[PDB]
Amino acid sequence: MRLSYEALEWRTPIENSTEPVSLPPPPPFFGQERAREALELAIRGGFHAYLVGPPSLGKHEALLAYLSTQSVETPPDLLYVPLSERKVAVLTLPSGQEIHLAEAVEGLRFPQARAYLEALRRYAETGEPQWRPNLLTSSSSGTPPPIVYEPYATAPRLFGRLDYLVWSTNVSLIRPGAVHRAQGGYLILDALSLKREGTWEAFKRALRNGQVEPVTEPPAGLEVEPFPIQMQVILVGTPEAFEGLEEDPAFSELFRIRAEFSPTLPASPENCTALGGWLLAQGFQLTQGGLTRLYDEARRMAEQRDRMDARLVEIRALAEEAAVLGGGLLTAESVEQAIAAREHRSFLSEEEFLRAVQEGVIRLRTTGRAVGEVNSLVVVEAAPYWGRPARLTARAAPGRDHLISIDREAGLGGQIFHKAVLTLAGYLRSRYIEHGSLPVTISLAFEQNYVSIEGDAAGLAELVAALSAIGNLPLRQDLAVTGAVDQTGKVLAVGAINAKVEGFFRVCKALGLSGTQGVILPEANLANLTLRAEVLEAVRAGQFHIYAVETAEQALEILAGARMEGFRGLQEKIRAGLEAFARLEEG
Amino acid sequence: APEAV
Repeated sequence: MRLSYEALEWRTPIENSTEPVSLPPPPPFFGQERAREALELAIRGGFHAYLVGPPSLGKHEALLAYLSTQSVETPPDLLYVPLSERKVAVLTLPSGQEIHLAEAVEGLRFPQARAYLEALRRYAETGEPQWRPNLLTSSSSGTPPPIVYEPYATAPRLFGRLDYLVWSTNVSLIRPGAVHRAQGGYLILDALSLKREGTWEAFKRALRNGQVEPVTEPPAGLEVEPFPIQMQVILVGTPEAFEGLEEDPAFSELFRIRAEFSPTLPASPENCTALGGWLLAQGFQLTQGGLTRLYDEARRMAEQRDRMDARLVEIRALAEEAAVLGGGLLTAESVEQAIAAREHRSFLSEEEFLRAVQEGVIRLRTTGRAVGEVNSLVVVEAAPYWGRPARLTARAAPGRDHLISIDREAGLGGQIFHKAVLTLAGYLRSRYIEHGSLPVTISLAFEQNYVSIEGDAAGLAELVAALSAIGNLPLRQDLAVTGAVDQTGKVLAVGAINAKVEGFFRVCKALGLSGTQGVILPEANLANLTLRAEVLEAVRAGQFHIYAVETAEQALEILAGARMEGFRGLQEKIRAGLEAFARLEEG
Repeated sequence: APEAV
């Protein structure tokens, strides 16, 4: 099927582009119901939790805002009291009550502070010439609760520190750490910091056994008693940051509540609207057209017409660059030009590539017809992931049912690439059985490929090239091909479909558009096509064409300009090539 | 850089 411009258009119409947007701020965790409900359960139960999702989602900011609105009983006074001259314990009194027990002490009613005083009893008995309590923290309301985010999870920052007054130390030189500041509230840490700082094991001991030991230096130290920890801990990281941790059975025992962010949201008016109020709350001066373009770029970032990228921080960053190009104002134009300027800043590699193609240094065809050749499409695996055409050839000779991937044999192709070649072999052997095993040897090459290549998305290009070489069928060179194939010859979805289409358009444009150029791709990728304006306009102009197919043979038909049947069709030509190859091989 | 199809 031909995809009309109307079928391809995906962008949101803009009405009144320059009108200022006025919208209220959405709540924390909008569109992230799963994670919000997980966290509510952790708050309700007192459970420790972990927040998981890809980078730049705004997980930390959403979490601090959600915690900001909570309420808890005012946290107790928190202090170190000596039980000895080499021993200390961590103690809570009801809030404020510290300053009174301190002044009573500062002399020379507190049922909780028993052991401190008992043990505070023989300077008189021996003239025996370091003793007053050490307030770590206090506060006036548990609303908001204590919220301590410590991004740098070293032992001293987690657990506090012993200072040394020349060498001596005592109860009053013990400084608190994040764990101490987070009591009666929330401690937030990054999974990655716990790993990198080597503090995961000591952090477990703190939570499993109440062992919280201030950091010392390798003279003579104070013993610090364990203490019942009163805090909720929330770890933050990516799916991958957590896999180190999840191989420790203790991780699951301690961190029961998974709060997982989706990398995308539904592309809905409600989510557009929420995006708008969020941007306004961040301080942007936003116009309707500016909101619309940012929303649609989020859909394009997701490569899904019906979903949008949920990475609020990436959206904000693009908006910040747009705001500069609009002189402080976030407009449709400013966003389109921020996007263009990102591509320009990263375009050197493609400009070198296109120049090499124009010069004939890389040999590519974008017009005419040839047997056993086709433009497939690849993506370069360095950000921002440009797509390019790659010339592929297939050559057929009389022989013993061999399909040879030259790139794979030379060590350039990977396991999935290899798998796609094997799959085609399975299709071809079983599809053409009249001569027993296939009387051809077929060799496939990515002609100017010098790098490792991986994936199954050249399967369609390979199979059509192969059928073309078997049948001596000239194929159009103005249509590039992308698609995976299964053993039955159906065409399957591929990735990076926008970059691929746009990459072939870019080469066609640099070599001069013929008016008949285009791309054959999987029907299964229709919902991923969120093509840039320039390709859409070319397709609207009849200057570029997109075909969607379900089977390999459908692709061959388009490329060879005939049907498989209605014989004089392709199938009889294919069968005739195979008979010719079998006569050369046998007789 | 390596390439994906």
